[PDB]
Amino acid sequence: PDIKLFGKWSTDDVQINDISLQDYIAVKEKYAKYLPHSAGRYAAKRFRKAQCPIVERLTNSMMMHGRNNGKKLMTVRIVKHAFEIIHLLTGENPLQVLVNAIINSGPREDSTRIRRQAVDVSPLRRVNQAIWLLCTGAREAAFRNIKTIAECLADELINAAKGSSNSYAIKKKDELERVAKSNR
Amino acid sequence: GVTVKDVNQQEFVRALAAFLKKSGKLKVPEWVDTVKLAKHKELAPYDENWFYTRAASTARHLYLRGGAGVGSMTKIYGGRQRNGVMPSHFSRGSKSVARRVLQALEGLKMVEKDQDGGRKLTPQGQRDLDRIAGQVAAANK
Amino acid sequence: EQMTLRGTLKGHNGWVTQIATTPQFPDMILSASRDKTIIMWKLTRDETNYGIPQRALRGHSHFVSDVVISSDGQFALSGSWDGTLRLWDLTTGTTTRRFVGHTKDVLSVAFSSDNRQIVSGSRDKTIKLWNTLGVCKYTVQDESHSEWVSCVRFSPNSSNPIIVSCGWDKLVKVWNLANCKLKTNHIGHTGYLNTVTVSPDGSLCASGGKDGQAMLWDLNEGKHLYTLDGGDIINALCFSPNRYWLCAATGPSIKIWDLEGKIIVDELKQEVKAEPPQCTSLAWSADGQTLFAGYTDNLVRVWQVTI
Amino acid sequence: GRVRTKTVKKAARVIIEKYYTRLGNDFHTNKRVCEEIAIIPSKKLRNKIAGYVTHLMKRIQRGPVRGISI
Amino acid sequence: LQSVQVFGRKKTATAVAHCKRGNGLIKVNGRPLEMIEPRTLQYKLLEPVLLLGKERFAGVDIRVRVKGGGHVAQIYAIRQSISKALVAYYQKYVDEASKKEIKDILIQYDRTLLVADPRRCESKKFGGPGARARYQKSYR
Amino acid sequence: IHRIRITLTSRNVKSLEKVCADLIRGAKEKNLKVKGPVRMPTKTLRITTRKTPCGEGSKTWDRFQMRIHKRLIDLHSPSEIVKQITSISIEPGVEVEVTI
Amino acid sequence: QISKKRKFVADGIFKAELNEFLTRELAEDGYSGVEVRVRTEIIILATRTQNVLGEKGRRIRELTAVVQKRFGFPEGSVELYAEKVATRGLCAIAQAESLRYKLLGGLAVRRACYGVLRFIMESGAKGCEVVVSGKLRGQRAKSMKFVDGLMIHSGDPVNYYVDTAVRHVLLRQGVLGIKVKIMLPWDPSGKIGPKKPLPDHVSIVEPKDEILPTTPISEQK
RNA sequence: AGGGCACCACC
RNA sequence: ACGAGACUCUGGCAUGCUAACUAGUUACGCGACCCCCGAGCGGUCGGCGUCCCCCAACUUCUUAGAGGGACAAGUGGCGUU
RNA sequence: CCCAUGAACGAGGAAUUCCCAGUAAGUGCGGGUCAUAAGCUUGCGUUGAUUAAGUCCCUGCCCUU
Ligand SMILES: [K+]
Ligand SMILES: [Mg+2]
Ligand SMILES: [Mg+2]
Ligand SMILES: [Mg+2]
Ligand SMILES: [Mg+2]
Ligand SMILES: [Mg+2]
Ligand SMILES: [Mg+2]
Ligand SMILES: [Mg+2]
Ligand SMILES: [Mg+2]
Repeated sequence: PDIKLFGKWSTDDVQINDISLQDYIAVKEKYAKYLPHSAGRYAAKRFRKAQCPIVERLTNSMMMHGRNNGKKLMTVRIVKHAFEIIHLLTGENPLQVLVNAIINSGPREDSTRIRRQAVDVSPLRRVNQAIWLLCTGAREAAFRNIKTIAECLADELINAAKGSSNSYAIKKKDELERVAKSNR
Repeated sequence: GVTVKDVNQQEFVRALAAFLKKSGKLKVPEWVDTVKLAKHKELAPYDENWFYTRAASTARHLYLRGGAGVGSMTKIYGGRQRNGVMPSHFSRGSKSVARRVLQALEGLKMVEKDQDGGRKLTPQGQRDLDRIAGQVAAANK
Repeated sequence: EQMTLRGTLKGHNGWVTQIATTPQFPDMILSASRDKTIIMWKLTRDETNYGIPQRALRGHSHFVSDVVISSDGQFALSGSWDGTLRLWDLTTGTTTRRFVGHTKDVLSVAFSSDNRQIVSGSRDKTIKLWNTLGVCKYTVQDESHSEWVSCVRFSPNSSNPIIVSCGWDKLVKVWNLANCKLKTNHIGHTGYLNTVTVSPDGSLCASGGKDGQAMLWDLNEGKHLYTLDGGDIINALCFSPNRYWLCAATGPSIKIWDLEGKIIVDELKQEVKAEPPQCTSLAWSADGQTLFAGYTDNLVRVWQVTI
Repeated sequence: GRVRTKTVKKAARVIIEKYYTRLGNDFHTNKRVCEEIAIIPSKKLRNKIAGYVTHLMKRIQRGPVRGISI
Repeated sequence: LQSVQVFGRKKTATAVAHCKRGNGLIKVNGRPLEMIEPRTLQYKLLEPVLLLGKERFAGVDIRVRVKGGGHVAQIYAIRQSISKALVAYYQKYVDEASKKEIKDILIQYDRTLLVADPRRCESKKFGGPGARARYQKSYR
Repeated sequence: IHRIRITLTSRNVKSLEKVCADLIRGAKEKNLKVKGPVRMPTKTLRITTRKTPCGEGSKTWDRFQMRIHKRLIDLHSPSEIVKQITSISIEPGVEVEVTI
Repeated sequence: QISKKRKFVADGIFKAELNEFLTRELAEDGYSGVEVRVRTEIIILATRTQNVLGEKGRRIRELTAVVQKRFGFPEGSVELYAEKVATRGLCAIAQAESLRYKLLGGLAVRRACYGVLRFIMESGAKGCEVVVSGKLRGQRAKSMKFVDGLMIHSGDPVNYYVDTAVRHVLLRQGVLGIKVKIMLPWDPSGKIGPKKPLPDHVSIVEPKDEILPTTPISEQK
């Protein structure tokens, strides 16, 4: 019995191109779940969040700001509608679009400000910051706009997956890496 | 065989409200177009025929849980009251609305006064609700 | 005749503390464990597994320390560290009778030859005789051991009905089952005792424990016969049902002695900076061709007597 | 941290020095022996003492130990 | 008459599933399993049946009574109780092999299907609005 | 005969249990049908108050509490026999109420 | 009819007021405490029961009368008895009152405190602490602490191993505060001290030396 | 000058 | 030796123990309603009743007592080992 | 309580608080106060995360020379 997210999206065909992030993007096999709501204790120990499914990590990061704290059912519904919109707009697997968006949004070099010095970025922090940037871009696009949060999230994910500069996450990653290069 | 618990409750409430309105023997107060349903509401109900919906909901609640009085109904239909710059609190529904709904349902003979207080469904009311549930299940299938 | 490893049973989740077999059902055995369960094994002897867990008996609150099977093979009797004995109907796997009265861990249980009596030894330094209905017929505490009663056994020869007990006071005691009164007292051992077993004929009693020496006693004569040397602590002693052998679980290994020659026949060593798993219990098959051994790695190992 | 205090360590050393022949590498048997041969007011303290006794018994089997004179 | 009654917990929500020999019925508080709200988490309830197949449940009727907690906690309690009830019924009235294989499937998918989450609300302490947060501190 | 209900209430669990056990042992010795000790939920009375007598310092609080434990025993016995059974020594702090 | 919560709180309040009244009435007589056993029997523990009883029981009859009148007992329902404290040296309240009356008698602070300390230690206590605070010498106030033996401060065992008493002495220049803490000895009997030992005290049984058998020997009974 | 500790310090 | 720790209360586990008409469950009987079809050992019932003249078993769920349970105990690695 | 009236406020400068798991935050419900009575406090559940498993850079405290 193959497990599909929301009963619609399969994980078998999802490919993670970047081998550095393959161990930190839990998307298939033992990490294929019907829903992005597990109520698991992923924060109990260090690195354990790497086992949290990437869709559920996105869902968790959507629970901002304060007024939306704890409304995980609402964020699950938002993610479901965003995946539907992504499938309509691109014809691709929304999981593949999300994986590509995260890969393209994760910054690879940063600056530590110890005058600043350039340092590398660990894969786990790459994934964390990619998710944070994607959610922040969607939220800021949806604020004070008739465009719904699901549509804004879908647009942000699609642009990040394409690598377009219309993406908030892509622009922020480019700025961070440019500053790191300057301080190198 | 279909009973109420077998169907979607929102669809059941809509179907039962339509049935009550079509039967047209339910007594409706003269002030249904003026009042709001609780002190914590800000506006009157959007639906003009809110009385039939409320009666259907009350009958369904009595089916699920008999012996409920006006106080229990006002607890059921209570909600959050926003208090301007002060925090929000729970608030109860309109006792007159609950009482008139119960009395109208009694007039339809679907509801009778319970021995231990409050109201309950008559066998006729139970039969009507089960038939409505069967219709809802047939429509879904 | 050298015994070879035939297979393993891997159901348990804790130390295998006791293994029981019955002549009626050659394909069914019982294994008690520290996971508070008793696994009834159905023996398939197939290529994949020698046997698989058929049923699990649950209801004990602490470690199950000892288990025996009734003569007809329909009921099982178990003791546990929760201080109670349980009687299990093997067909349904439910408890039919609870035996209460021991105030500490029950370390050993034993059925009589006709299954009309039950004997239990516990850490409360008391021996208890019960009937099948769960009533403590007698309690030996005055002349009993001054330390934990580690093992109690019944003589299979009805001609001289006696009970053999061993405890942590380094003593082997014999009790006249008729009156539950002391008859013989053996003062040979130098360390605490873990096990006493009785020969199928009832003539011999082998005792073993901390000192690593397996001492033989004549139940009829009431005198010490001889002593065999085991390298490690003796955890379990078992007489072969047909052959004139004595089997001892000495630490991680198993030693078989030919009582006629008083020499080692075979040494059963598991194939390996960690200490090896210890063998904790032994039980011969009904026909005497298969020896089941429990270990501290939660496994049961099957040894086949191969020509 | 899991550092055992002097109460636990000294009780374990005295128990080993006085009842070495009854102790072994099994925590549960050691715990039963400790509760039989000593008055330890609390179950948690008994468990800590028995655990350190087991650890020291493993060390003693592996070689001599300065604190304990058997 | 073959039946078991097994509970599942989540926070203060407790659900007891009565699983007896039957034809494949599953009810929660008298309602079909697909009618339990919120339906955003319907797959959480359906997970035991989806993982094990309808063939395992075809021989039993399971009725679940749930109370306490909140909506999500009740959902998790219901699914845990259903899984544990099926495991108990198999281990009691079928062989141990079937119980072991279904338990392995459930454990591999999600441990909380069989083992309860022990997390509970932490007590509030004076000097702050909650268990850890403190009231704002001013100096001048 | 008459159905006797004994309600025991205490702040000390150990003494309450000792009294209940003694009453049940007496009833057993008199060979009476006695329903075992039904344990009502424990009541926890709480008073939380500022530690300081004035209003100065860090706002620290004392959480005082009292625990009340309640037991019920049911007997089928004559009133005289029930009174004789209850006439045994009662530990201090245990309040006994007998109802017929 | 009254609820159980109110009933228990009321019984506690009655005991508190009764103890306060008896403390003020019988301070000079060695009053240490009161036990109320429900006729309602009220037992007064004191060092000098003769003064509590008075001339042919006149004072105890007066105490019974005032107690009955104040608390509304039916006439004859409440009876008062007097008993002597078993170990006067181990009662913190008794020692605090003794020190208070020594100080009221003009005795030197150091002498009185050391006398009380020596008496407590000779009575069998594990240890004691006596603190006297106030205007001991001159206008500036200070506190003198006299400690002996063992004393514990933290944890649950303080509740049943340490007996504490606080008293006020009204002197010409002001009030002196007296604090007496006594660490009771471990008493398995339970008379002079708690039965439960200190939780961190592990007592290991000395093994009985035995001779290992040289050769196997069998005996017949 | 060196070395520790703390979301009533920082990261 | 005090303080720390230990300790007391609390949280989590026990289909093992004790035992409950001021807690329930399951079973059965009666009753109400739905399905003629596939009407049943059917489904729903916080509808009633079953030690309480006499009419049913149990404690999973609830309550609360006793006891058990965890010790860095097991395995691997690091450590002066 | 009802009808009516419908202000600033579009996310907040310098500065600064609290906090790491059923925690923060959201959400309501009890107790105290109380004839009348919560924008406070003390508790309770319910929904429920991001980040970290480090350091002495800031603020402090402590130790050695
Ligand atoms: K929007
Ligand atoms: Mg509402
Ligand atoms: Mg909170
Ligand atoms: Mg101390
Ligand atoms: Mg402390
Ligand atoms: Mg600050
Ligand atoms: Mg900061
Ligand atoms: Mg229970
Ligand atoms: Mg105030």
